[PDB]
Amino acid sequence: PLLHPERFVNLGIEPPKGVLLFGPPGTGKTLCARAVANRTDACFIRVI
Amino acid sequence: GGDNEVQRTMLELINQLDGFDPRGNIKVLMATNRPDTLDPALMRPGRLDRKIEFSLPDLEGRTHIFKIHARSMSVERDIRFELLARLCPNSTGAEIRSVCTEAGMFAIRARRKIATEKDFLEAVNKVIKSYAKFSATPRYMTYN
Amino acid sequence: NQYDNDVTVWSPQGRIHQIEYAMEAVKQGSATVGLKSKTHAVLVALKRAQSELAAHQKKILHVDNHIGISIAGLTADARLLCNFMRQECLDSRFVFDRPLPVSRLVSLIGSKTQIPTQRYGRRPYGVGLLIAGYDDMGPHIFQTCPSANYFDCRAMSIGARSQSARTYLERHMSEFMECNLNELVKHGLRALRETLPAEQDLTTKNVSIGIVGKDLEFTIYDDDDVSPFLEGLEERPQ
Amino acid sequence: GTGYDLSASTFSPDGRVFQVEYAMKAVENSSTAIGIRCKDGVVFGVEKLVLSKLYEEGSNKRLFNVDRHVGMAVAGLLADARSLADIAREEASNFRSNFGYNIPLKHLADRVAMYVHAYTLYSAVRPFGCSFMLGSYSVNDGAQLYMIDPSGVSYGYWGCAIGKARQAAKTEIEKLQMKEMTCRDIVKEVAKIIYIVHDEVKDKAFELELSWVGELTNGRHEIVPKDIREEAEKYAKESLK
Amino acid sequence: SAGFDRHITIFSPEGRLYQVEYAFKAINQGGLTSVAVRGKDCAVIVTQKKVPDKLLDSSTVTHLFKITENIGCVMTGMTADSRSQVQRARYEAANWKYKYGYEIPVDMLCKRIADISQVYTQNAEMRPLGCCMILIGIDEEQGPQVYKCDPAGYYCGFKATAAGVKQTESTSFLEKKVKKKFDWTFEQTVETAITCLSTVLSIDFKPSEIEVGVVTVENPKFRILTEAEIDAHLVALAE
Amino acid sequence: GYSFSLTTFSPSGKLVQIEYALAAVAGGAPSVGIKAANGVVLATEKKQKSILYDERSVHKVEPITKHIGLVYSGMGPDYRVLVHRARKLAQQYYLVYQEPIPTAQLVQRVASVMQEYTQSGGVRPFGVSLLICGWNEGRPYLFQSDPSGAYFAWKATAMGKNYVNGKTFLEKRYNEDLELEDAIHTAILTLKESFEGQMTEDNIEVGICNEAGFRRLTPTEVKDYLAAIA
Amino acid sequence: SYDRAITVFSPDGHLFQVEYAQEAVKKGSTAVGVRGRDIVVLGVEKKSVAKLQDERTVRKICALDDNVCMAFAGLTADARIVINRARVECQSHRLTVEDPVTVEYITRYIASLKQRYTQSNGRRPFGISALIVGFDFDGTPRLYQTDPSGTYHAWKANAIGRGAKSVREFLEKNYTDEAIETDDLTIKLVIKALLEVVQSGGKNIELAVMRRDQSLKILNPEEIEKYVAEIEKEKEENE
Amino acid sequence: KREVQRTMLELLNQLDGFQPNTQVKVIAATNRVDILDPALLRSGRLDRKIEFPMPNEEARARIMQIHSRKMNVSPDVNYEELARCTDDFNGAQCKAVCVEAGMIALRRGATELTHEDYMEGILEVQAKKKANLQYYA
Amino acid sequence: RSEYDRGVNTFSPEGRLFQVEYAIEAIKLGSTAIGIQTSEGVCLAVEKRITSPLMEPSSIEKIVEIDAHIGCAMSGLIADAKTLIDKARVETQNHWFTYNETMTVESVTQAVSNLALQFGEEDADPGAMSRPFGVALLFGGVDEKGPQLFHMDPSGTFVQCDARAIGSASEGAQSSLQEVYHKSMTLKEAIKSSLIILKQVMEEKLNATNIELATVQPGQNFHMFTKEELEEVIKDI
Ligand SMILES: Nc1ncnc2c1ncn2[C@@H]1O[C@H](COP(=O)(O)OP(=O)(O)OP(=O)(O)O)[C@@H](O)[C@H]1O
Repeated sequence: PLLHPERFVNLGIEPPKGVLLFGPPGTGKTLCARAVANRTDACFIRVI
Repeated sequence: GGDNEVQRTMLELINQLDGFDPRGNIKVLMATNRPDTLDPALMRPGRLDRKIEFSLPDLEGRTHIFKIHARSMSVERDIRFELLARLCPNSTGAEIRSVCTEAGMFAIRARRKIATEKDFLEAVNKVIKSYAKFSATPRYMTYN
Repeated sequence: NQYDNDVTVWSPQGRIHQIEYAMEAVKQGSATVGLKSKTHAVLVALKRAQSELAAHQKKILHVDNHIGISIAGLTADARLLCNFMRQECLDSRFVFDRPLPVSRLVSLIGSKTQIPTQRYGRRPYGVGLLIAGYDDMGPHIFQTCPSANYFDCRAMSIGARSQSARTYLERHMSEFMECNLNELVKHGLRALRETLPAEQDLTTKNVSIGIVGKDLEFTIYDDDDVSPFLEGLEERPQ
Repeated sequence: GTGYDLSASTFSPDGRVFQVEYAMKAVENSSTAIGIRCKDGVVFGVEKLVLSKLYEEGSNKRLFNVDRHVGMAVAGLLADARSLADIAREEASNFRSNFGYNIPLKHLADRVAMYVHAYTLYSAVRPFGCSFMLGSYSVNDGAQLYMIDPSGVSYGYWGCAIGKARQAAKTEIEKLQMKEMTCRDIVKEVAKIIYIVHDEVKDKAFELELSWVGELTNGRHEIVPKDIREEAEKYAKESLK
Repeated sequence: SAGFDRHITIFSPEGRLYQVEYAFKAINQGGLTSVAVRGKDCAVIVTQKKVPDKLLDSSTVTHLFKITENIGCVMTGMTADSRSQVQRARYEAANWKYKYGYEIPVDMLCKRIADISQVYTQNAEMRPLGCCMILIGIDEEQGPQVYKCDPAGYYCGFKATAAGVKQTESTSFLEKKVKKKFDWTFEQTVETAITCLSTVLSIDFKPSEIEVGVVTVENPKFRILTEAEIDAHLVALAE
Repeated sequence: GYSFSLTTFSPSGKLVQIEYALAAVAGGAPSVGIKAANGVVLATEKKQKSILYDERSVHKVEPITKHIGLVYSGMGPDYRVLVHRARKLAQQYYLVYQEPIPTAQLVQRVASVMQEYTQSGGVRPFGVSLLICGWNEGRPYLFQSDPSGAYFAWKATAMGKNYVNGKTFLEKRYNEDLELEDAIHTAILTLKESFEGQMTEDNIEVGICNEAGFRRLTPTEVKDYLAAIA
Repeated sequence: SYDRAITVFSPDGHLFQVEYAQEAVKKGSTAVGVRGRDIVVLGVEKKSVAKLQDERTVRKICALDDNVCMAFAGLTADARIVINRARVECQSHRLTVEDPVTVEYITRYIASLKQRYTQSNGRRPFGISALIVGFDFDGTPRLYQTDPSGTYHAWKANAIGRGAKSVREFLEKNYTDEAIETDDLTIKLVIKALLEVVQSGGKNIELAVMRRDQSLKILNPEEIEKYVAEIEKEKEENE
Repeated sequence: KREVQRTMLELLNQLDGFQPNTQVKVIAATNRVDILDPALLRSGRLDRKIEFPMPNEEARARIMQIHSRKMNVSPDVNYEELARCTDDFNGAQCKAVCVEAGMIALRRGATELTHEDYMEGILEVQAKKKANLQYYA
Repeated sequence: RSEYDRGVNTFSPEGRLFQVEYAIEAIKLGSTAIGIQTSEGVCLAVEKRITSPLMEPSSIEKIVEIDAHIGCAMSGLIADAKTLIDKARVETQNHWFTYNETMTVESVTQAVSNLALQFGEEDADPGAMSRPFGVALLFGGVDEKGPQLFHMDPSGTFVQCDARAIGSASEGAQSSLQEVYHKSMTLKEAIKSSLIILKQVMEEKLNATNIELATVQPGQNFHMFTKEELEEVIKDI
């Protein structure tokens, strides 16, 4: 959605703007988060 | 009301997240182990539109994870990953990493240079069929 | 919610939730369509395949010479009901020596399925049915329901992804009457196709047909027996 | 009030059953059905709703003939109603067999009512979720009309309405002089009453079902013959505009 | 205490069947009231009839039932339960007459109903049938007789009694009257009952608002009173 | 946590529901039973909530047979139930053996039927307790039975409300030997010990069990005894 | 899912109740059995007499029929009931078909009975794991072992009860065609098997030998002492 | 129900027995009203309370139509059926249904939405993950 | 899940009937079995999975003989398998007695299913035990219609399948079969392929005592376990 907003604008569809990742521990949700952070090419902010 | 401070902080957070005029370019991700405890206010879509559930990987996923982890390890090419993936019925990738490490350590203990399928299956027995698996394991003379 | 576990407890809004859950169960099956002219009742079903190798599940069950059945939902309930139906038709023939009118049969089915919604002790029958028959009053296409409610439908479709089928039937509901057998079947399976996703297409393997006419005993067509109907059908629009 | 309404066999501290109360609430949400009693006979009027436009006309009729000389109009869970009908039909049949003449309406309405009440005494079986009326006629006794509710209490009426808009229907019935009008003329009004309370905007299409009993039918219950319903329906629309 | 022993008919600390207790509140739930009195050679029952909607055959609404040619009953509480109990009472009276060959004395019938209620309360899987019953009859060599039951299975004979929402006030007034010395002639008994009901409710009811049923030694038949006669009695009571 | 179902055992002691039924019994009308030298006496308080009630309508001491009385404490309807049952049992025994039921046998049969309701299931146990007279074989008998199904054999006792005071007074007064009349005086005295309000010929019921058959006393006799002091 | 119900599955699929039932068997006194070339033997721990008690009542080895013997491990009362039913079954089978029961048939019957008790709620599964042995017509030695879950098996030699794991390992290590050459050799094998787990009790051993097709005779303690002496003598010799 | 206590007292006295004129009006929204102090509502203080009911089937379909106005929806869609299926939903959930059905359509490359897309969305929001379950033919 | 697992008389908001998915999962903890049907006949292979040398290998009965022409392989709870096998045998004999012929494979599978369907009908045959059965069966036999292979599941459903694999490790076996099978197979080829797949799946090296094999072909009876031929077959491979 951030890379190619043209497609979303074509159909008048908005990005969710927020996603909740959940599942039993050890699934890799944190792993996936860091992975996407690797290729984010933008400011990524963790929390404490 | 001992949590009043954290509660008001969370209320401010949710309000700034959505309501009136948000930025609209703030992609928020959230990782919780037990969302059931989360409040209705945050879980309600609009604030958190997408819900991505990370379930236990299936058989094929487990095979893929095994192959990904073990590739770095020094191991003979003749091992059957699919067999291992089957041997771990419902285990998260963390357990796969654990069994890889355990197999490597078993090999080291034997003063060997390459890991073999036996290393892997006894490691699996250690990391899964040794913590809670011991009930019908010895009396399997119920399933044939 | 503590008003949901049993079927013999009324919700504070005046509802029995187990019935709604049986409704969902019926939604759990695959698609199925039914049409009727003045003369023929034609019911078409789309049958899945558990795996590539296994043979597709049966969706149309032969109940009597003049009564045919399509199912959707639990298989166990379907089989139990089919046995009940068959037995009732046989008893009617034995005692009176005449085909059992469709409406009386549907009424009996409703009266039987109702009881589990009242007396605690067994789940409601979670299967939806399409009953195609021909009696002295011409054809009939009935549609039952786990709630023990049945409807005399001129053209109905039930099962997963059946909304498109119902809309198509309504749009072309006008001319289903005077059409001949071939046209009726073509309309029915065109509706079923409409239910199918964009990629997949009807094939002689995954569609079955059932026909009961004025002079035609109930007949079930599957595999190559269905090729005559399907061939000649207009190409899928894109 | 929670913790006391899980079963019909338990009493609230306030001293009342709750499952019965819930059932009644399940009937109120149903479509209306009114019945008024003229001097020579009785008339029923039901407002059936049409769904999906694919149902054959006359589908799932809400008017039944528990006996040749008796009728019944129902509101609420249809499935339950049909079950009651067969109980009624059996009940009348036994009476004729055991004694040898048509069952008086007052007695039958009692026997069926006892059945409904007995279903609100045990935790194994839920109470019925349909309220229905009964009507008949006979030279020996004259026009009769009764109403029954899930609690199982049967009072005899001059004009009754059960369903969503029972209040609006009753409100309109009061201004009619049922004590002295002929049943033929009653039909025209019943059509008007239903159409007034129909609320076309918030319910969509509907079909008007009408039922007859009286000396006009020699003490027999039969649906009002077509071309009479047509006249009444035409008049009802006219009165509306 | 309450919180666990409040769902099934089982004992509680300081033994207390709470369910049977709630049955009485259910009886009061009806919103009606009734009063019975026993005279020198007569017994009278009075109840208030409330037709709320004109579209209702007033005749069909009634709370006085004829259990047997000589034994009359008045019910209070949930309507359907009262009707069921009435039917049971009729059955028992018929069975007694059939088996033993003479009309059932009122006390024995009341006892039978009480026993049925008791067995219901002891074993689970049947609601206690929260309706209270009053019986009036004439017993040879015993004069008039009034008896009362309750869902709990307790019963007793009375000289004058009340039931329903205003039970306590009516019974207090009746006791005040009874401790006074009166002959209680038929007219006197009916006047006493109607006066008690009116004073408790403070209504000065019209002749269509209440039902009356009297049994007299001269004619043991239990006869339901008619509107004209009740109106005459009411005006006479006004003097 | 337990003490809801009459099936499960406590994690140490005994079933509780039966104890709660006993408690219900305790909070009931006072009753007194004295075994005299040549007879038995039973007495009970019978007070109506008001003057409206009829005191000649329902009784609390009833004859099970020609020579077996019975009084109760606790709930009433259960008393009716098991008095009917006891009458049935006595008649069955008489039919079988053609001889009046000896009291001990009746007591144990009644105890068996009473404990029958304490078995598993939703059937709550009796909330009443019974005292039985009897003069078979030439010596008076006085038995007590309770929901537990156990049956004792008293020389003189008092149960119901304020039974402790009655027991104290009894062991103070009754020694071993009295006739029926002195036993009656002692019994009415015991009732008065805990009885509230002035006693009359209609407040209390009294019955005797002699060598002429058990018999309930009429209001005139009980008035006479109530008079003459005591 | 949970464990408090016999007839409920679990997300994994286990029937936890029966798995728990197996623990009761696991908690009993050890038992062992071996099948010889012409002899079938079984032995039990059967220790700890309580100073002032008799012993003829405490039975752990019982004979189902003149050609079938059995020894169990688990709850005693359940064992008694199962044994009684098995005996009645043997006699009945001989009645319907006039041929003595083969060991396989009786093992199947017992397993079916246990399964039936496992079938539904309202019935607690047997906490017993028996061990049947004997000869059938044509004289073929046979040994069978059953489980509370309702499944049975055939073994050349096996052990159950407490410490059955170690005994089983020892047996599988030692069992060989040589050890079965003669009867005395099998007896000694079983004796040493039990000795490996019964400590040095020696007198805490009871051995039942069904020599070919004569009868189930229980060895006199003196004979067991003799065999123990022989085992110890051989052990000394090889050392 | 101390800084927060002072603040609520401040607001209360500010709105207590004052501002007889109607020139000033305020609206206070509460996610849940059981922790708000009873002094707030009182009688002459905040007596105007507007309950917001759970959107009904007709309301739900209307909401989906409202949010789907911008979207390219094929006329075949039957909002009534979707509302019938969507039980115990709110406006936010309906908006999510619409947007996520649009996302499904985009994922499969469809130019316009379709009833099946809305069904898939409804199944997804609850995370039901519809799949063939065997023993259901 | 979120409740609704405590019985088979309660649906779920999504309509699913738990206590049946769980029973299906139960079979997942049994030894793998494979069945292949070709014009020449039906071949069944199973992994015996022995545990202790002492136990008689024959006692671990994984492939029973329903009738001279019908053989069965099971993988799940043993007791349920035994009950179902007994029912199949009894009903085959009854059909032969009444109609003097040999019952079809489909008829036998359906007769067994009718018993497997009656969880809680409350008026079922003595084989109903409230809970569903926990065994999946494979029936192979040659009847009037040729060779037939039917698969069953605890739900009561049954389906014709030309090639099938069930039990633990069923997924990989199915994936392999899906790409090795072709309609023109020969019984020898089918057996060899079944063994290669099976050994590729099991963790233990294939041995003559590890597996059990059976075959039913038109001319011959079912009663051919290839006993002591397994050595030959494996060593050719
Ligand atoms: N293919 C894989 N899929 C998932 N996890 C994997 C995979 N390969 C390795 N892992 C490991 O699985 C672990 C899963 O942990 P995750 O990233 O979820 O954080 P966490 O500490 O488990 O937090 P939480 O328990 O809340 O998820 C990671 O440490 C990751 O390295």
